[PDB]
This record gives sequence, structure tokens and C-alpha cells, in this order.
Amino acid sequence: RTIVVTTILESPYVMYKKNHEQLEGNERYEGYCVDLAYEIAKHVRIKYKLSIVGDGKYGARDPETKIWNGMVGELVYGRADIAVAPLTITLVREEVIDFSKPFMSLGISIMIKKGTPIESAEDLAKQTEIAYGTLDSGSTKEFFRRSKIAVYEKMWSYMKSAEPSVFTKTTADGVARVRKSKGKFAFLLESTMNEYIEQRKPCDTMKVGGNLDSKGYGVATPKGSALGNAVNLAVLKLNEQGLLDKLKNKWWYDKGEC
Amino acid sequence: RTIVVTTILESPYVMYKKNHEQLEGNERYEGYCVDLAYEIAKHVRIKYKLSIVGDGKYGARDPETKIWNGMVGELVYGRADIAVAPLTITLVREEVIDFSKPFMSLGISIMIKKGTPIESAEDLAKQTEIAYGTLDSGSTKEFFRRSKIAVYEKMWSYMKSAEPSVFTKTTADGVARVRKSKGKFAFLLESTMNEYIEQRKPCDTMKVGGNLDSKGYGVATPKGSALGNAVNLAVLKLNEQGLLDKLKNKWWYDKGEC
Ligand SMILES: N[C@@H](CCC(=O)O)C(=O)O
Ligand SMILES: N[C@@H](CCC(=O)O)C(=O)O
Ligand SMILES: [Zn+2]
Ligand SMILES: [Zn+2]
Ligand SMILES: [Zn+2]
Repeated sequence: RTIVVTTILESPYVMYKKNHEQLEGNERYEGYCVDLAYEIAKHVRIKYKLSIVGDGKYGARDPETKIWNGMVGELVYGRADIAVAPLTITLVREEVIDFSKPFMSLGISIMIKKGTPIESAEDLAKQTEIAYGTLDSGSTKEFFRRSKIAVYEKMWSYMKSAEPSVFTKTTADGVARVRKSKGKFAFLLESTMNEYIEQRKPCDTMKVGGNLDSKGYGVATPKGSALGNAVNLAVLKLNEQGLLDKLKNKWWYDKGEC
Repeated sequence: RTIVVTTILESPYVMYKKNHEQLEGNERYEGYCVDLAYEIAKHVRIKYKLSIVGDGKYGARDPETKIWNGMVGELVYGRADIAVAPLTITLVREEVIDFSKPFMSLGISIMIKKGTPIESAEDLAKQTEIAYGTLDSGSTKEFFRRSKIAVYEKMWSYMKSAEPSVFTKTTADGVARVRKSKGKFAFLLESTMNEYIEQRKPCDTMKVGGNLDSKGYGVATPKGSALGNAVNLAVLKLNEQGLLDKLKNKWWYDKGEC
């Protein structure tokens, strides 16, 4: 009856509220996806428990074991009834889980420390002084691994062969690496996160160049889940009611700091 | 065996080739959706025949008869197996047909003749000298009809009762009206079409302001259609393989004229 909603602590989607340690259950969290979950749950008429994905990962199929990790894994292996998170709709994932229509559009973007002489993926690919990386177990890394576009193939080859790893285990780590690397690290991450971070103190990062691709986050459910339909309709309704836009404004721009 | 692909004559998605009268079948047409259908069909491994929707409409449900027209109707009533078209994914359509994940992201946008003193929906809403309208039988019109947001409600109220009609039967008609109206007509249409027209001579129109909303086109199939799955996976694959980006460039920007 209480459905398990897997999600990931990723600002501003799901964040601990400042006074959270005096709260329990869903009350502890706030953010775009918390609001989204609330709104979805309201329309799908379910009780739900927000559960932060144990491994902290979005989800990436180990090529050896074929095991899916992250929230995708939570869904695939029956541990969560629905993932409400900035979980990118991708082909390999759609093969194993269902996604609502996107509740957010985004693209892979480059985050640089302000003043970094990078304006594009091409700029990154044609040089080596500025290291770059992406989130592990995420759609962005897969994008590059799988890309047949020459420049991205080159970036992938660099990243894949980067030592130490230029793959981070959290977005926060990637952002931290950008911020601490005096311009010598650029982070490839989704424009949504990039933009949010760009608006948070210390305001020392920025998104550069256009998006490398265009995709969406969807609310994910186990393949064939009967929840999937209601959730999809809920997402479409929320988008059309302008709630998603309002939420985006509320969580990205309204509190903007830069 | 041959699946019927409904689509609509809407530049640059589907256009007659110059020598179309010499040609038969799919060869008659060219454009983004013609290329996309070709790629989708190749990847789904189906033979298909493009069939231009008779009523030249995207699809809306007549409140009286409850009859779906346009491409949505072609799918709903079993005359087409798939719609490959700039068909907006909407809640009401999703209730009657299936959509792939979006192959294009877009929003309602304002097309003005260059020089028109309008920079936003608010600018349009708060005034009457500049008439504005949208396509009939499309998601844009429904967006305004359905909107509970004051500005758009005001715009809807304006449009609903504007005389003569500010609603056009084709995008082309709306564009032509913008172009002919000396800046006294603005056209609310999807950013995609807006951006395309912006790139075409006489180069006298432009998209202004941000998009009013954010949504996507999906390749549509009849609810529960088996084809739906492969098509969705095809779209995801083509997206990730950069096809859609390439097609967008090919049909919008590469031949750009402005
Ligand atoms: N949204 C991504 C995670 C962030 C990224 O990979 O950039 C995913 O679902 O995997
Ligand atoms: N893409 C829209 C048509 C264009 C518009 O309504 O502005 C639809 O599917 O209805
Ligand atoms: Zn705590
Ligand atoms: Zn002709
Ligand atoms: Zn192909």
C-alpha cells in the first residue's frame, strides 16, 4: 500500500531540509523531485515512502554481471515501485524499466570553473591541460561511451583512459572537482544540475557551450508496472498544469544566488 | 505488412519534393519526418507507406461528437499504424494513443514579424493592438483553452473571442498572417516551427521571449500497438545516435537562409 519511491539525494531534486534531523519519513526531504513525488502521489492516489537509493547511483548495467545498479537497479530488482529522480530516459534503461514521458528536458553540458578557456566539447576534446569527466553509473558517461560522433568518441577515449578516474561517484564530487581544480577540470553533467549549481554560491562555476545532446528525465517504474500508466498521465497533467514549470522555477531560479 | 505512417504536410517535417508529381509512394516527400520515418522504419525493420493526413490536422477531439480528427484520429480509428510527425505529446492524446519518448523538445513560442513591440506572452496579453492566435486543432490552442495561468487565461479569453478568428487552419497560414500583418499579428506556435520559419526567407519573422511551456513531439501509435515498443526504442536510439540532432540541423539550419 505504501509504495517505495527510490530517489537520489541530488540538489535541488531531493535534498535534506535544514531542520530535517527533527523530521521523519518524507518530511525530511525537499526539492523538485520531492514536490514531484508528492504531486504524482496525489494524482496517482498512493501513499509512498521516499527512499534514497542505497548506492547513491542513477543506474548502470555492469557489463560483466549484467547487474543494474542505482535506482534503475532498485526498480529492476523489485526494491522500489517508482523512481522519482532526475533519471535520464535512455535506450538501455528503457529496455529494462519504464519511464513516464519526460518531466524535465535537459542535455549534457559542460561545467567549468569560471574563466576556464573552454567553450565547447570540441575545445575540451582538442586539448589535455583541462581534464574532464562525468558522473559514474550515469547516462552522461554512457552517452560518451556509446557515442559515434567523432568529438564525443575522442572525449570518451580520453575519459575512459583518464587516470586517476575522471568519473565521479556523485555530481557533488564532480562539481567539487571543478571548483577546486583552478579551471583544470571541467565536468560533463546535465544542464539541469549545471544550471542549478551555476545559481548557488560560491557562484564560481558556469555552464559553457550548448548542450551536447537533448534528453529528458522520466519517472521510472519497473517494466510493465501498473503504476507506470497513472504516473505517466500524472506527469503529463503536471506539465500541462504548469506545475513542473513552477517547480523548476521554485527549485532552480527563485532562490538563485548568483 | 506495409504499415501506414500518417504524417502531415508541415515544413520542414514533410514537404512534397519538387518533382513529386513524377514520384509515387514515399518518394514524393522529403523532410525531417520523412527522414525520421525512414530511419525509424529501417531500425524497426518495417515496410511503410507515408500517408499525409487527409484533414491536414494534428488532432483534437470534437467536444460534441467526441471524434478525433487529424493524425490522432488516423491512429485512433485504425487508419494508420504510426504517426511520424510534429505531434505534441499531450495528456488528452496520451489517453487515446501511445507516444514514443519525445524525438523533439519544444515549447509554445511567439512568432512576431521582426520589429513587433512584443517580447513576451505578458506583452501580448496586456494589449490588443497586436492580434495573436494559434493553429486550430492543435496542442497550442488546447494549451490556452486549458490554461489556468492568468496570463494565458487572458490570452485565451482574447483569442477565443477575437474576430475575425485568430485561429489558423495551418501553421503556414499563421506564418503568412504574421508576415502580411505589418506586426499587428503574432502567432503562437511551437518553437520548432518558429525556429524553422525564422530560418527561411523573407527572414521577416522571429521567435520572441522564452517558450510558454516545455513539451515534446512523439512518434505516435494506436494505443497498445505492438509497434509502439520498437518505435520508442528506435526513437531513443536515433536520439542517442545523434540522428535527430543531425536531422534538425539538416532541415532547420544547414540550409538556413537568415
Ligand atoms: N540523470 C543522469 C545522472 C547524471 C548524469 O549522468 O549526468 C542519469 O539518469 O544517469
Ligand atoms: N504539434 C502541435 C501542432 C502545432 C501547434 O498546435 O502549435 C500538435 O501536435 O497539436
Ligand atoms: Zn540529519
Ligand atoms: Zn507541389
Ligand atoms: Zn539508421
